[PDB]
Amino acid sequence: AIKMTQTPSSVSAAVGGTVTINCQASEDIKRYLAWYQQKPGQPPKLLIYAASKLASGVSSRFKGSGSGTEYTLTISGVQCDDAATYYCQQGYTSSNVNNAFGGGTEVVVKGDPVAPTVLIFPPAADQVATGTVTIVCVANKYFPDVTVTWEVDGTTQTTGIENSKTPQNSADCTYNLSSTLTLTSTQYNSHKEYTCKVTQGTTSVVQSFNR
Amino acid sequence: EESGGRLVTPGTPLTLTCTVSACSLYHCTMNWVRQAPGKGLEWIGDIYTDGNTYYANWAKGRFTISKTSTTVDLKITSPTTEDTATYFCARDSWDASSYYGLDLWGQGTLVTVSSGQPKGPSVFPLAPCSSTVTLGCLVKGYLPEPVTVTWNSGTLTNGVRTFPSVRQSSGLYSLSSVVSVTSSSQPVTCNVAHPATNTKVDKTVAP
Amino acid sequence: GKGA
Repeated sequence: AIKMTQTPSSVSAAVGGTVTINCQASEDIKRYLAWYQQKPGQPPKLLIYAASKLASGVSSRFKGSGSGTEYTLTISGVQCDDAATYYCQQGYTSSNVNNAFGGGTEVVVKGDPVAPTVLIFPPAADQVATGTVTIVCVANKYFPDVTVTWEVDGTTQTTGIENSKTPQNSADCTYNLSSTLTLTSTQYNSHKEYTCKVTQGTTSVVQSFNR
Repeated sequence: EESGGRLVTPGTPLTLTCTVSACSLYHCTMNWVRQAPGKGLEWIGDIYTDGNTYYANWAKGRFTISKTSTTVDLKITSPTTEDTATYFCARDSWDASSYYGLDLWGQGTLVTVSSGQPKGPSVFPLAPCSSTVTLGCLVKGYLPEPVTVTWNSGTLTNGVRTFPSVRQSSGLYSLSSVVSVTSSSQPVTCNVAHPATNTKVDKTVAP
Repeated sequence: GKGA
């Protein structure tokens, strides 16, 4: 079985830099190899076909190389628009395949650093009667990544939290983050102070409200 | 009317129709590809212009790919909760030296396999409690994906952020959409549609 | 064949 192996699993590049990511086949696939770019919520887009040829409309900042078992994708002059997950794929055979695609390589693009601001949204009045309450915190337009902490009456929360990050902005590389804390109505009515803390590096910002 | 998602109870076969037309070239295959939450692309199988079908080894016996006129289907023959994934179809081509890649892709379908009933969202307003203000709507506990969210019936698009859906530990889905507006703007309304339950919900939000 |  032809196994497709991509390395590294994740890589970061400054805007204007150059990244090279690798694709290894376990047997000679005779350059029957394609590369794809996928952004969240979209179908994959063909970038490179026949190992080294630019697919229709693809920027010549992308370069595919290789032969036999070893292939590479190189992005030169990286742009925020390149933040994506990249996949290689063998088109040599359909038979006895576990996956035609490699495992993917995540490409994070380092734009200008931007510190977050934070917003907290107390639960609307009609939530509590459902038996659960959902508090929403938003971290606005930031780079690099942040950590979010929820505190209820000063105590850090470790369950009931879901986070959802927008993909890097194709123009400025920044993220946005939704963080939601869900409690039972009994828990919510048993506590007073609800705080969302957003930490970037060693710098924290907070928003808070009292039930 | 295509919603972009499906809810199927375990064991009931699901058939998906590729929006990309069947191969005209002889050396060409139609392919099906899944992407489970947070995971990479997993090739399911392909169909050749001589009628022959191939499946990934894990997929053997779990799917059937067929062609009818110029339309290609995927049948998930006995769905399990592990078949919850986005599904794409994609077409490729090659000659004696060049693989031309999967150049044409269909839009993903958001498939959930679950024994739970279809469920429309509960929509709750999001308001802080000063030249700008950010308001929003929490779209909580629906099944299956997707919902669509517009603001002011689609006339308000600037300053809108709609976050990716998250699947709750309950198995239901939730998301939030927010919009930044001037402090003197008249109230904004969210319009939340869930085609799988034909529910449409409006919420008017103000500071 | 492919690669031929």
